[PDB]
This record gives sequence, C-alpha cells and structure tokens, in this order.
Amino acid sequence: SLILVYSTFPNLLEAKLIGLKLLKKRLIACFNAFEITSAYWEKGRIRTRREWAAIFKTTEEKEKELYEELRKLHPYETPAIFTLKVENVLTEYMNWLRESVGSHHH
Amino acid sequence: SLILVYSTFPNLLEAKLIGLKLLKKRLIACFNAFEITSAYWEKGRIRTRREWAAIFKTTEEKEKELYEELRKLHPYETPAIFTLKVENVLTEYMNWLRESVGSHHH
Amino acid sequence: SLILVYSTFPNLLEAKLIGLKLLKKRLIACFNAFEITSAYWEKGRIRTRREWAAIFKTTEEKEKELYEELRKLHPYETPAIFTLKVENVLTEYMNWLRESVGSHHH
Amino acid sequence: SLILVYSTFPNLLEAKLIGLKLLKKRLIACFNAFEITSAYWEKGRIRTRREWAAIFKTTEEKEKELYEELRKLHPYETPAIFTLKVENVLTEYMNWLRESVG
Amino acid sequence: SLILVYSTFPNLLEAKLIGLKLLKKRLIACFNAFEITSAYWEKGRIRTRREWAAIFKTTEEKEKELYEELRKLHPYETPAIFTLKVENVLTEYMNWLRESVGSHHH
Amino acid sequence: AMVYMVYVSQDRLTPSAKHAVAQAITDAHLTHTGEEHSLAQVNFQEQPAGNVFLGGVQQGGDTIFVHGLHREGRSDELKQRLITDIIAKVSIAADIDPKHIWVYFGEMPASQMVEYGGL
Amino acid sequence: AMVYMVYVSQDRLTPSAKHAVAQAITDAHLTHTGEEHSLAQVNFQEQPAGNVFLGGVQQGGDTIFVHGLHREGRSDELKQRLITDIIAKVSIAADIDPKHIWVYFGEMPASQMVEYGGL
Amino acid sequence: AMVYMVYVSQDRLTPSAKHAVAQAITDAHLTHTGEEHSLAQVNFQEQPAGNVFLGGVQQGGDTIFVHGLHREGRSDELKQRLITDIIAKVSIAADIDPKHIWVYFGEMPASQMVEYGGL
Amino acid sequence: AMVYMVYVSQDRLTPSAKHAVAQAITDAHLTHTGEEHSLAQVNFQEQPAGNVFLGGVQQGGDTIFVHGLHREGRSDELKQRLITDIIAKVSIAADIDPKHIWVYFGEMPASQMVEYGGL
Amino acid sequence: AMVYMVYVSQDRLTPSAKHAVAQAITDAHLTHTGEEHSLAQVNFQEQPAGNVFLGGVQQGGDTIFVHGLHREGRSDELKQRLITDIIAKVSIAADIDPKHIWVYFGEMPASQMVEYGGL
Amino acid sequence: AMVYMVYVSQDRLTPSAKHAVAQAITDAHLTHTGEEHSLAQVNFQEQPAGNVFLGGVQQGGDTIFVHGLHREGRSDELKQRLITDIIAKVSIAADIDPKHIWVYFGEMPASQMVEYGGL
Amino acid sequence: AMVYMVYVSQDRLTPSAKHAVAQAITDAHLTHTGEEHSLAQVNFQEQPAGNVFLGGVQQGGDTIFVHGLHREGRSDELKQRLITDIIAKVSIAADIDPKHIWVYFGEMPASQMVEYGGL
Amino acid sequence: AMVYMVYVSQDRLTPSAKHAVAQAITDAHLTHTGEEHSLAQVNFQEQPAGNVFLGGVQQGGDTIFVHGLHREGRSDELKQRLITDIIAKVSIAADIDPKHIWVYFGEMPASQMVEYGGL
Amino acid sequence: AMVYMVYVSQDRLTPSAKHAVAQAITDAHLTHTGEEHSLAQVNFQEQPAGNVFLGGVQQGGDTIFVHGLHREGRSDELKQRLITDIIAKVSIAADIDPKHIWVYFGEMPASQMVEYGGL
Amino acid sequence: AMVYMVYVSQDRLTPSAKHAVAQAITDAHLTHTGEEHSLAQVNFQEQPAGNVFLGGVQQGGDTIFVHGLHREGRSDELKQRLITDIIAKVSIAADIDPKHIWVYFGEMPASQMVEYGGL
Amino acid sequence: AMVYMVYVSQDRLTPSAKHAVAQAITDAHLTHTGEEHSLAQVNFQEQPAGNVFLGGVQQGGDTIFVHGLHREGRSDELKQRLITDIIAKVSIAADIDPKHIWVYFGEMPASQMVEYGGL
Amino acid sequence: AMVYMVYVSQDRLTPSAKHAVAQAITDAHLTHTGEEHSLAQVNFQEQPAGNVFLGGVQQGGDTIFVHGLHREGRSDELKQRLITDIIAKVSIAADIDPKHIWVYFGEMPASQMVEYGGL
Repeated sequence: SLILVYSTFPNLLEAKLIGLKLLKKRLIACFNAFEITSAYWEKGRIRTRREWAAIFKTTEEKEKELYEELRKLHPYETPAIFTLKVENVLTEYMNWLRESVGSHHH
Repeated sequence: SLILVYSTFPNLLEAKLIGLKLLKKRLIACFNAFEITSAYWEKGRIRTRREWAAIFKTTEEKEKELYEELRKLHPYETPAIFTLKVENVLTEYMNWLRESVGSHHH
Repeated sequence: SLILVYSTFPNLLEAKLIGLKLLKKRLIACFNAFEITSAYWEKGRIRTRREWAAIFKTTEEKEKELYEELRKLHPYETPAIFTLKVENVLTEYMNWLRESVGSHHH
Repeated sequence: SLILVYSTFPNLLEAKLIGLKLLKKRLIACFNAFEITSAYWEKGRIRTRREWAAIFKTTEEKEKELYEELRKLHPYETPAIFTLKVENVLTEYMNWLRESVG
Repeated sequence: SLILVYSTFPNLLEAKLIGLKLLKKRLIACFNAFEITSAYWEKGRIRTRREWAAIFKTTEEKEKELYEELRKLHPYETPAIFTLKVENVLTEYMNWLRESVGSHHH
Repeated sequence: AMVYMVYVSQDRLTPSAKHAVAQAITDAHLTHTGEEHSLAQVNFQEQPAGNVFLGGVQQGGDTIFVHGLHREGRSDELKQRLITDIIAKVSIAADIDPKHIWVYFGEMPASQMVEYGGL
Repeated sequence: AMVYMVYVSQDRLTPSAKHAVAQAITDAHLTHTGEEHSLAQVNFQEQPAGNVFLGGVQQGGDTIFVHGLHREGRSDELKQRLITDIIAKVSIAADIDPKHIWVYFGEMPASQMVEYGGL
Repeated sequence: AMVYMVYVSQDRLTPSAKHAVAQAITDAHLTHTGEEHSLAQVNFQEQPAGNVFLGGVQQGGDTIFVHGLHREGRSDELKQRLITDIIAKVSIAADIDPKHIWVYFGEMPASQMVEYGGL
Repeated sequence: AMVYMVYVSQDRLTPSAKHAVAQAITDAHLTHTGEEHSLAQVNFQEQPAGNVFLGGVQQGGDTIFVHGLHREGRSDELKQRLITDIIAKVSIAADIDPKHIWVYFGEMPASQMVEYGGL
Repeated sequence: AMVYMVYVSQDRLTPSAKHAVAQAITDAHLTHTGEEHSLAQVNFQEQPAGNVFLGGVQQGGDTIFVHGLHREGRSDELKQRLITDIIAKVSIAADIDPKHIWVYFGEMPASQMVEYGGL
Repeated sequence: AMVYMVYVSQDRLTPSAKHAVAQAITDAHLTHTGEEHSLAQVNFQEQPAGNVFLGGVQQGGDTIFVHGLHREGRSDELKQRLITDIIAKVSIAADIDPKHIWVYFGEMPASQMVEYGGL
Repeated sequence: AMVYMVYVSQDRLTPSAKHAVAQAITDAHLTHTGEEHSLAQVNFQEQPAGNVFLGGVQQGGDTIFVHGLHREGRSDELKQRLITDIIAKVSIAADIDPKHIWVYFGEMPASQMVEYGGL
Repeated sequence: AMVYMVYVSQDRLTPSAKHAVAQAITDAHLTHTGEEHSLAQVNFQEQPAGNVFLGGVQQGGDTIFVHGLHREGRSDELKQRLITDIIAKVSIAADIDPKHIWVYFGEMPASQMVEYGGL
Repeated sequence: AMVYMVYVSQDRLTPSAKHAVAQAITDAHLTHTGEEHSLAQVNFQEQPAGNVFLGGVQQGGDTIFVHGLHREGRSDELKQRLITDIIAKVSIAADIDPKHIWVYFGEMPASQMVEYGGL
Repeated sequence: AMVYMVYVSQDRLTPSAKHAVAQAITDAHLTHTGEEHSLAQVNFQEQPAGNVFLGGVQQGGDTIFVHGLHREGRSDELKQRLITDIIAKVSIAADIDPKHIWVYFGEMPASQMVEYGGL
Repeated sequence: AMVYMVYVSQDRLTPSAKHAVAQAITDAHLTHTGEEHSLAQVNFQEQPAGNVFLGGVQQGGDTIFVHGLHREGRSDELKQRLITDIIAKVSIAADIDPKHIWVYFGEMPASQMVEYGGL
Repeated sequence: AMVYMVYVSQDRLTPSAKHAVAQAITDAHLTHTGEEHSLAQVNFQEQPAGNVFLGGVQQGGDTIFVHGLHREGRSDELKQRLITDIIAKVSIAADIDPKHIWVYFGEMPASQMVEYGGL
C-alpha cells in the first residue's frame, strides 16, 4: 500500500540531498518538496523559521527502513517525521510506485 | 465525509485549467495548489523537476467521477492520483462543500 | 497521538498571527504554513484567490479547543478546517509535541 | 462691498505666512497667490526678479486695518500695496465673505 | 545572357520599392542592394551623399524595358543607369534567371 | 482600473459569453492587483472571422487576443500570475482551447493613464 | 504626427460628431506639441454598444477610450496639459460627460515610429 | 511570435489581398528576426471608410496603420530594417502608395507576452 | 499615511499647541498628497531644553525639527510645496519664528512602509 | 547589526515586556538576515501618552512605530517577510493589536554604517 | 547644516559633557565638509538606562548612537573619514570606550532639507 | 547551450562517474532553463591532486569547482535553484560530500556567446 | 592585449597546428581591435579526449572552446566580426568543421586587467 | 572565499613553490579583503610548456596567468592594491620576473557564487 | 562663478556696450542662480566681421553667440528662464535684434570647475 | 543648426577659402543630420601663427581645430561619418594635409541650445 | 592628445612665456594621463585687455581661463590632481597669482574626438 511520510528541513539543499539519497537507496519512489514558514517554542519563546517540507511516497514495507535512514541523515536532532494513510490510489500509479522500490533493483 | 485527492502537474497553468474544469463540472468544491520540486527515477537516473501540486476537495460520492475525469484530462501518462480521508471537518464548512457539488447543479 | 488541522488564510500575516496566538495559548505544538492558489464557487462564478495554507500540529486531546479557538479567530466566515489522522510518528518527535502543550506550562 | 488688495513677495513662504496671519486676524477672508516674474528700477538699472503675487479679498471696512498690518509684516521696505474695487459680486459669495471676517 | 544594370538611390526604401516593382512586373530576376557613400560635383562644389546602390539582374531581352521603367520610377532627375556584361554564368543559375522573367508569368 | 482590449471574431461570443469573459478578466484583475474597487475596463473588439493569420495561415473564429494596458510598477511575479489566470479563467468562461488565447501586457506611467475623466 | 485610436460605440457619433471629435484631438495635439504642420492621426474604432464592460457591468454606448501613441521624450507637464485638453475638447465636441472619457498615452522611441511611409 | 494589428478600411482588401498583406508582414518578420518557425500573428482590424482623419482631414479607404507589438531587446538596426521591409512589401502586396502606410512598434518584456496559451 | 517625527523641547508646546501643530502638519499632508483619507502620523519627541546645539551653541527650547518619512515617487514640486506649507502652518500654530523650524524629508520604497499593521 | 528605533509610550511596556519585544525584533532579524551572530540593536524611545497623533487624532499609549535602519542590498521578499514577522511577533510579545504597529525600513550603503566603533 | 541625532542614556552626559560631544561632532562636520559657516545641528535624545538592547541583551547607559542626516553627493572617502573622526572625537570628549559608539549616515536630496525655515 | 567548466583532480572520476556528473549538470540545466533539446556543454578539466589550495592548505583529490558560463537575463531565483540542484545532483553522482563543491556563475550578453559555430 | 583560453583535446593539434591556430586568433584580434603591436595571449588548455560532453553525449577529440577575456567598451559590431573571424580562421587553420567551435567573450573593466606585470 | 585560477607550465613550480605561490595569493587576498579566516581557493592549472603564445610567439615555461573570480562591490582602489600585491608577492615566491605575470579579475553577484556547498 | 564666452564681431560693441552686455549676463546669472556673491565671468571673443557663416551665407557683424559653461545639476526650468533672460537683457543692452543671438549651455561636474584658482 | 567653432591662424584662409571651408562643414552637417533647412553656424576664430603648441612644440599656421557643438541623441555611426566627412571635405576645400585637422564634438540637451533667439 | 584652449590677454604672454605655459600644461597632461607620447594641444586664444569681466568688473590683462577638452572615463582623483597641477605650474611659469587662473574640464566620448586627422 502507498504511504506518505512528511518531514521538514532547514533549507532546500538539505531536503533535496536527503530526498535524492533515499531514491538512490530505493527506499522511496518519489518526493515532493515545498517551501514553508514555521513557528514553535524553543528556549523560552516562540521561534519563527523558514524551512522546506517534503512528502516522501513509498510502500508500507519500506516505512521502517525509511524512518531509520531519514533519522540518521537528518540535520535536526529531533526531526518531524510522521506517516499519513492513503485511502485510494490510481492503480497504474501504484504499480509504477511499487516497481521503483521493488526487490529487483537490489 | 470530506475527501482530499492529491495530484501534481508540470506547470501552474495545467493545474489551474484542470481544477477550474473540475469546478465547472461540479466534481469538486475547491482546490488548493502550491509549487513543489520533486525527484523520481526516470530513464536510468534520478530526475529533478519543478511542478505544482494540487489538493482537490469533494464528497466521497464524487470520488469515482473525479478519478475518471482527472485521468482523462491529465497531461501525464501515469499521473499521481491518491485520496486522503479526513477524521473531522468543521460542520459549516462541510455544509459549504456539499452544497458546492449538490445535485441541484450549483 | 498526533493530529494535523488544516486551514487557509487570506494572507501570511493573518496566518502567522493566528498561528502564534495558538502557540501562545499552548493549543498547538507548531505550524507549517505555505503559499497557495485556490478556486471555488462564489456569487455565481468560479473565483480564484491567492492564499496561505497552514498545518497545525497538536495532540488529539486539544482538537476540540483548537477548532473552537481557530473558529473565533479566523477572518473567514466559513473557514476550511479539517483534521488528518497520522498513522505513525517518530517517538522522540511525539514527546516533543506532547511537552509543548503539556499542563505544566499553564 | 468686496475689495481686492494686491501685493508681491520675495517667495511663497513669505506670501503664505502673511496671508495666514491676516486670515487668523480676520482681516481677510481669502487670498489667491501665484508665481510671477517681474522687472523694475532699483539700483539705477532694471532689475529682474521672480516673486509671488497675492490677491487679498475682504470687506471695504477692513481696508485700513489690512493696509497697516500688511505694512508691518512685509519684508520689503516699500512694498506694492494697492486696492481694486469690484463692480459686482455673487450675493452668496459676499455673505460668506462678510461672515468670515465679521 | 545575363546582364547587370547598376543604379543608385537616396535611401533603402526607394531602392527596395523600385526593385520590388521591377520584380512584380517580371522585368528583373532579382536585385542586390548595398549601402554606399558617394561624391560628385553639384552647384559649384563637390557634394558628398550617403546612398544605396543596386544591381538588377535580368536577361538582355529585357534591358530596354528595364531602362525605360527604371527611368520613369527613379526619384533622381538624371539617375545613374548603366549595364555591365557578364562573360560567363553558371548554367543552372541562368535557367533560374530565365524562368523568373519568362513569358508564362504574363 | 486598467484597460483590457479583447480581440475576438464576430458571433464567437454570445452576449452572455462576453459577460462571462469580461467577469473573468475583471475578477482576475481585482484578485491580483488588490484594488478595493472594481473599475477595470474590458473592451471587446469584434471582427469577421478570417481576419486573423497565424504563420501566414488564415484562422477561423477561435482566436482570442487580450491586450492589457497597465500602470507600471507591478512585479514580474504579479504580472505572471495575472496572465496565467486570464488564460485559465477565459478558457473556462468561453469554453475555448487555451492554445487559442494570447495575452500581451503594456505598461505606462500612472500619471498618463486617466480613467473616468480624472474626476 | 502621432496617432490617437478612439474607441467608441457604433451610432454614438454622427459623421459631423466624428469630425468635431477629430478636430478636437488634432487641435489639442497641435497646441501642446510644436509640430507647426498638422499631421496627427485620429482613428475611430467603432463597436456595437454593450461591448464595453466597466467593473464587470455592461455599458451603453457612452464610453470613449482614447489610446494615444506618442514619441517618447515629452515632459510630464506637457503630457498632463495635453490629456486635460483632450478631455475638455472631446467633452464639448461630443456633447458628453467627462466621466465617460478615458485617455491613456503610450510612448515609443521616435526611430520606430514611421508616418506617411517615412517619405 | 509577435502581433501586428493592421488597421484598414472595410472593403479595401479582398480576401486574397488580406492573405498577401499578411504574408508580406509575416515574411518580413521571419526574415529579420530569424525565428525559423513561422508563428507571428497578423490581426486585421477593419472599420468603415471615413473613420480615419489625418491632420483633421477625413480620409477614404486607403490608409493602413500597422501597430507591431514586439518583445524588447532587438537592435535599432534590426527594427528599422523590419519597418522599411514592412512598408515596401505591403506597398507592393496591397498595390498601395507607401505614403498611406504608417508603422509603429511598441515593445514589452518577453515575460509578459504569452502566445498560444503559453503551452 | 506617512509619519512626521517632530522634535521639540519639553514644556514648549502645551497640549493644545501640540494639537494645533499636529493639525497643521496633517492638513498640509492631506492638501499636497491625494490621500483623501486622513491617516498621517505626527509623533512628538520631547527632550529637555538645552539638548539642542546649533553651530556648537546650546539653544533654548525654541527649535523645532520635523523629520518626514515619505514614500518615494513624489515630484520635487510637490515636496517643495509641502515643506513650505509645513513651515508656514507650524509657524502659525506654534506661534514661533520660521527660522526655528527645520524640515527634512526622507524617502523609502512604499513596499517597506507598513501602516496600521498592513491590515 | 542593524538598528531598530522603537517609539512607544511611557509605561506601556514593563521591563519584561521591553525584553520580549526586543527579543522578538532581534529574533526576526537573525531569522531573515542569516547573521548567525546576534548583534542587532533595539533602541526604545519612550514619550508620554498623547504625543502621537493619527490623522489629527490624539492617541493613548498603544501605538508602536518601528523605524528599522538597514544596509541596502537585501531583496524585496526578504524585507517583506521581515516586516511581517516583526508585526506578528511584536503583536504577540506585547499583547497589542497589530493595527497599532507601524514598521518603516530605511536603507543606507553599508560603508556608512558603523557598529561597535567599527572595531 | 546637517542634523546629528545623538541617542544616549539619561544622566550619562553632564551639561558640560553634552557640550563637549556636540562640539566634537560639529568640529568634525566643519573639518570634513569644508563649510565656511558652522550651522550643523546636534540634537540629544535622552532615554532611561536599560532601553538599549544589543543581541537581545539589555545594556547599561554607555551606548551612544549617532544618526547623521546629510545631503547627498559627498564621496565615500569623505563620509568614511567623517565617521571615523566622530567616533574618535566623541570617545575622547565623552571618555567612553569606542566600542560603545555606533554611527549611521542617511542621505537626502539637498532640495528637501530646509534649515532655519529656508530664510 | 551554456558551458560548465568542471575542475576536478585526475583519477577522482572514472569515465562512468564523468558521464554521471555530466548528465547531472546537463539535466539540471535542462530542468531549470526552458530549453527544448539538450545542447549545454560540460568540459572536465583534470589536474593532479595537490594543485588545489583552500585557505592556504593543500587539498587532496576531493574538490570540485564548477564554473558556469551563461547568457544574462535569468532571474535570481532560477540561478539559485539551478546552483542548488547542481550541488545536490553532483554530490549524489560523484558520491562526494557537498561541502567539497563550489559553483560560480558568470554571465555574458547572448550576442557574444556562439555555440556550434553559429550554424 | 586580451587573453584567449583555448580548450582542446590532447593530440588534436600538433605544435605546427597550435602555431597556426594561435596566429589565426592573434591576427583576428589584431585585425578587429586597433592595437598597433601584437600583445594578445593565446593559452592552450589540453585535456584527454572524452572530457567534453555535449547534451550529455561524450565527445571525441574534435571540439574547441575559445573563451576570450576582453576589456569592456568595444561595440557589438566589432565583437560579432571578431567572433566570426575567429571561427572561420580557426576552422581553416585547424582543418576542423566550424560547428565544432564555440566562442564566448567575457568583459572586464580595463583597470582590473594587468598584462606584463603592469610594466 | 574567492577563486584564483593560476595557469602555469608543467614543471615550472615544485610543490614547495606551489605552496609559496598559493600562500602569497591567499595572504594578499586576506590582506586586502577584510575576511576573518582564510577561505579563498587557489587552483593551479598546469599545461606543457609551449602552450602559451604571446603576440603569436610561442613561449617557454615562464609565464603565469592569474584569473581571479570575485564578488562584485569592491572598490577600484582595493582591486588595484590587491592586483599589485599579487604580482609583487608571486614574483618573489616563484622567483619569476614580474613582466611574466598577467592578472585579470572577473566579478559576479555574490548570490551566484557558492563555496563549500553553501553549507 | 561660471563663465559665458560671448562671440562677437570687432567694432560691434563699444567699450560701454561691452559693459552693458556684461552687466546684462551677470545680472541674469545672479537672478536665476543662488550665488548671492557676484562672481560670474563674461569673456568677449572678438573676430573680424565676415568670420561668421549662417547656412553657408557670410554674415555681417550682428551675430552674437553666447556659450555658457555651467555646473550640472540645475533644473530645466531654471536653465530655460536663464537663457530667456539672457536673450532679452542682451537684446536691450546691445540694441540688437533677438534673432541675432544664439545661446548654448554646456554642463560639467562641479568638481572639475575651478574658479579663482580654487582659493 | 549646430555651431562649429573653427580655430585657425590669421592669413591662413583667404576670404574665398573661409567660404569654401564653411560651405564644406555646412554641407556635411546637412548631409548627415538630414535637416531640411540649412541653419548651421560656422564661426571662424583667428589667432596669430605660433599660438598652437603640439606636444609642447610651437606650430606654424597650418593647424585647424573644429569644435562642433551638437544636440545630443545622434548615433555613434552618424557622428563618426560626419567627423570623417568634415576632415575630408575641409582638407580639399582648404588644400591642407588632413593630419593638420582636429575635430571634437560636444553634445548638449536640445532644450538648452537656442538659435535665432528662439523665435 | 587632449585640447586645452587658453584664453589670455594680448601682450600678457611673451613668446617665451607662451612656450613655458604650454610646456607646463603639456607636462601636467603627460604626468597625470600617462600617455608616454606627448601629443596634447595647447591653443592660445588672445583678446585685448578689457574683454574679461568678473562679477561685472572689467579686468586688466591678468586673467587666464583654461578650457580643457578631454575624453571621458578618467577618475575624479586624476582630474583634480591634473587641475591642481595646471594651476600651480602655470602660476609659476607665467609669474601670475593663482587667483587669476580658472580651469574647466569638459568631457566627450573618445569616439567623437579625432586628432591629427585620425591618421
């Protein structure tokens, strides 16, 4: 099944480098990154920051490996990482997605 | 309830045209489109590409028609199309979405 | 666990002011806001509008207070507000989220 | 009835200041200032000079007080100050004119 | 065979208009025009003038009609018009020249 | 209150279609300029079909050319979005292939653009 | 010898009204330029009433849009006086409310403006 | 793919004369720009004879005014050669005195010129 | 809605004198700008007498320095008339010699001037 | 290390509210400039309530005017993001309606801006 | 006759210290501008200690910020020397570590800087 | 068709790695410029390891300097994205730390850049 | 005395061909610049065949990239003629197809170009 | 952190001479730019002797061309001094006649120069 | 203290006429400049009659050409009023027809205009 | 109607030679400017032989210096041709080695060049 | 080879004093331009004493006015050093008070300055 994994990054290059490393490792089939502005508490006051978000699309079987690799690569010590469920998907897209991370590439 | 259907497009104009067409056909109540950059495998290596993502919001009754019409219009041969379900929605906003696609044709 | 509440705003300032207010009241742990373009029916024709979307992250215990506060603060009469559930979240990130809205701040 | 009093000034600020003082003293009810270029005899030769002309509008009973106060305020030692009588004037405008200066 | 008729004109527009007229009447096969500077005696002193020269190419059968037409169209009272003979010409080019002014066009 | 000259073929747009196109252009002008008041002019210029040539080839009545006359000073980003919205919105409003829509923007100093007689 | 495109509704100006409007714009041009020779072009573009939309509201046949195409290099003062003279004279010559008159001036380098074939 | 607005009088150009004039302007555009792909637009704008005034003088149906809308960045020499070629080629193609032909070129940044819907 | 910082000595302007000086600068701003809506800020900065030095000579409490912060793009004529109006009106409203009044105008791009929170 | 002059009313900001406002402006400065080294200056300028007039209307002690003095060369997008962040963060830090906050940015060449004695 | 706003803490400069600082700034202005007459304004703006924050850290009363408002046109070399002299001369005159002195110069067209009422 | 000079150490890239690096740069160029077909040049300049010095320190074979020679006219945003994409894609393709990659872009008028002999 | 960096493949040019190519470029430089005596530098940069990629395709040893570094101030016409002459003359001298020759010209202020140590 | 491409002949500089030359250029860069820590790159490009031609004359191994790639914004004076210092210091370090040293500086916007991957 | 070169024929102006013409130009200069101190130079350049040609026709001794050399930075208004005043005053002072008077104004940067040795 | 100051030695040009030179300069001005009317001024300025120094060496009476004062706006090409024609035509008309002729052109805005009293 | 017009009074400079003044100006020109080849022109323009007026005051034969005609592009520092040297060296060479010497420099593009017939 298709899963979406979301994370944020301090700049575009960090997002793109990690995203390309995940594709090279066949842990994801695709990523969509977009620029964001963020806010959160840190060191006693609300911080605001410009960031890049990324959506990593992969199959359910890859989720655990994806989490562990994303954690090891991330510039943040405690990064945002969470998964969204998909209810429906275009069948031809799902097949393209499964082939991208299939066992034959390894 | 409310469903969200996600897709990506090669440029803003293509995304807008398809979203506006879907509104004209009363297949969606709203769309939100935003600029992305993506990567994926294509023709032997990892491609990078600037795109536009869009979320189409509509009722679960319209999902089948939406998938069919979006696939007919999409510039991509094998587009990304998948559905996210929502756990809750502001009651009055749900009423606004439903009316937007009501069979009374407005 | 983690919930995401989505809304849209007429400009960045309105989005940030509301998002900072929600953090100040300890109702959300953080937000990510991004620029969007949208379309929808209004007064007999399809309108287009440039907006800012925002994802507010918080605990499910805070969802009802968040909806009620966002509704009172939003500049729109009938704002888009809906919730996406998260299938999985990085343990350490969940702990950071939980602390940000913990009772010890009040 | 209505009388017009004409004078020239070395620059707009001087004209504007004097006019605003006469309005604050209720000696005039309005003035129209406009830029001019002028020539006249001064140092045994024709001097040219860019100036500002002013037309002060008031009632005839205020002419004496207007002349004397304009002379005190004027930067020129021997300034141009003369009056023009009007043959006719819109009734409503005269009423506004009399009220502004009392 | 091929003849070249040379003339000069006060500006490019006059040269082109006359040259296009001669082509429209099928009197020449083509012209080549180039910018020049000139000098000559006029009204008691040497004058200098910037002009455009033109070479008109056509068949010797058309020379007399060309001279007479050019004379009626030229803006100068006493224009320079003279003919250079060609010792040799590429066979295939001569055929192209001949066709351009052939009787079948009339 | 800019001016949009809209060059179309006669009988291509019904009276209600002209209204829908004019509404689409005007809505987009408001959306992207941020003007509080709707004062823009849409001015339809109709000619018989066959008067438009593309690459020297005579066309039917499906071409639409929008010439927007704007005050200068707006960013490239703003103008790009406004042009894209005009193409998309007019395509829907007129039910016309977007490849048939051309849009050119000319700019002038605001001091030499006088609407409503300057009063 | 610059050109004024004058956009108007059919049947709004009789042949003599067109003459007066044309003489009005031409006199204003002569007055504020230093042409000495009268060579300015007025080009009436007529369209059926209801082809003009203002703020999305369809109009009758009263609106007049004058698009001036001028050589660049004239002062803001001169251009402001010319526009004002055009508004007033056309208002009189057409017996029309000034609020119905729009005037935009475009400017080009003189080298790419050719009148009377450049002859 | 620039746009040439061609303002002529009704019934002055037959359908074949229109094609030849459009072919003249387009050929000149390709010749001097170097496009290789013929995409320019010629858009004929017809009005009744008598709608054109020159120095206050009402005209017959002879005058032709070409308003060329171009991207900026082209050299002065290229534009003058293109204008000259348009006058001469249209004069021959339309059998018209070159003194009846006016040519104005306006320029805009390429970013705000979209042809064929931008696709 | 631009701001005038007005630097003055304590106790030199009574609360009503401040009102008059504020109304004077605001009227001048309205007169020479085209705001229609009155939104200009006057911000009095009071300091003890003897804090101003002119040519190294300590002054009493008579000097008034008005620092105007304006959007760029206004003409030299307009700015000259506004300064002159400010000198005269403040001179009257404060009952003060004009020689005691200094007025400097700074200019910024409008995009980096935000009034009332930009709402 | 830019300078932010913050004009507020006396007794409106407690010592802790001053620190939080200064922390808001400084945090925004670091966030958007990318200094890495926190060096910017916030300089609070207090005046008695009633010294601020808006459109001629005397105010209470609510208005806040931030005059930011910056080196030139930063993008328009960076400055607009910084201004927006200053309004929003100061609004939350000072518990004040954003409509009471004005932000102006003036720019100067870096060569004529010396901080910490230039050492 | 430029203006130097000097932002200091209350009670940091005695009356004789203010005079010595004002003399130092004014002497440096004369020295480097070459003006024959001493007409420059030094305008002291005092606030309670603790109103200056550097990097978000509250300061004592030792900070000095000089904001010079100058006519444009002076060379970079001239402005650099004048700033260095202000820092050095004020450091001596006020007996203050130079690291505590900041100097910013803003420039304006001379025509919109009016001293002594323009008379 | 721009030129990328890519300075690397002898033996650092195998022929297959050269292909991968060249395709990464060429794909990025295709991606962020709009050109239809691939024409950009990648020109590898190899030198023995030890010929690169950073802050005076002799390096090994793991530094890459990309000097891109481009026509002028592209937006800052496009150039930023293209540089970022080159660093990220070359990093993957060469299996090299991104901190070892430097990228400089020089711009020239398109008229003085000739590819393929200009034919 | 400008610099021509000439990037070619090892073994493509014999020493005599290098002389011929160098003289062709130097003669062209002499021809189109007015300099009296020959001082321009030609600096051959050889690399192994296969280090050049065009549209992602690895090339052989038959590509030549000439990067000319020139002082600013020369006309477009001169630079066009000089580029054209370099391509034609190098084509003959190297017996190489002209489509294999690329030529880019970069310009610098003459003050920051120093030949022969500046002596 | 600017880049100095240093073109020299194979075998002209030993590794110790390369170090000395690299440190001379890097020290000069440090000296005349204000940067705190050394980050500038020196990139030696060696070629066989005989690949340099001056005025058509083939040279030996005793020519050095330094091409410096810098961010824009530095004064003419600074660039002159830095060039002079490079020639003098490289002359000593390489024990080479200064007349054999050429130095060209090219400038780019700092936004399109990225060192150390931009991290 | 700018200079007016006044070109005239010998014996056309008596010593008193020269005085009057000189006083005329000097008064005009004083009037329209803000010199306060009278320091402008009038420099009569006399030549035999018949040395002036107008349209190739030799003239008598009536023509007067005034070449003004002025500091740049004065407005078009001021320069127009000064020229007009010069024409009128010289016409009176020389008892000469205005059509015989030519006046050209050249402008230079003030830094390269030195009067009275610069002392 | 530009002005050509012609600086020559006394007795070098007879009255008929002066006429021939003036005719040559005036003819060239007409030829290259395209003015329909001949209004240019040639103004001969004679000095005794020995007043011209070249390289510090006193000359005879063979030097000719033409200082043309022109309106700005004419192309470089036009000015180059006009200068060359002046040198050639004057050389013939005066029978003088062209190496003895110098020609300098100065340009001014047309609005500050008044011929024939501006009437 | 620039031109210096030197306006002096008849009989003020003997033939030897003329040579020394010309040698002073020429030496200064070589010194500061760096020509190496002495080619500049000094052209003495003598008029009778009494033809120079200063502030309306007729002079004796002392005043000297140097009008230097130069190519543009030279630095402000170079021009000020050259002017200073001309004043000082001419003062000593002519035994004249420097207050009698005026020096004006006008600049022109080098393309429109031809010396020695351009050969």
